[PDB]
Amino acid sequence: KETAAAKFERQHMDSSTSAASSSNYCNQMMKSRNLTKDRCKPVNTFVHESLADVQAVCSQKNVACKNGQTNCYQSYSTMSITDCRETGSSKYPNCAYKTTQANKHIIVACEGNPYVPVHFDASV
Ligand SMILES: [Cl-]
Repeated sequence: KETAAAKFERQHMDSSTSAASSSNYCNQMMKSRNLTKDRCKPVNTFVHESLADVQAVCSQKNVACKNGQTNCYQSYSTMSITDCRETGSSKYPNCAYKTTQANKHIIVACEGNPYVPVHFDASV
């Protein structure tokens, strides 16, 4: 019974490093966050900012989510993030990922009391 908010943290927060420093980051991180247990999660973004900075996005620029709901928010500023996407050859359970480090806005869906990120929608 992971809360939605806890699952967001597990899948998307990496406040421990300022940036991915190697092309192996995603392989490493997708494994360790247990995102390849039953299947290779195809796409996943990690954010290298404080939890407070990411939660704060729920008070920033209100936008529509990909799914048409309107509980999404875009960060006013760029954030250090790392995009992880499964390579075309990748085959469970030898999950393999392309790592791309970047500085982009994040868009998250927020829910609850407290009103916190529960879904990563996109980076811009
Ligand atoms: Cl879910």
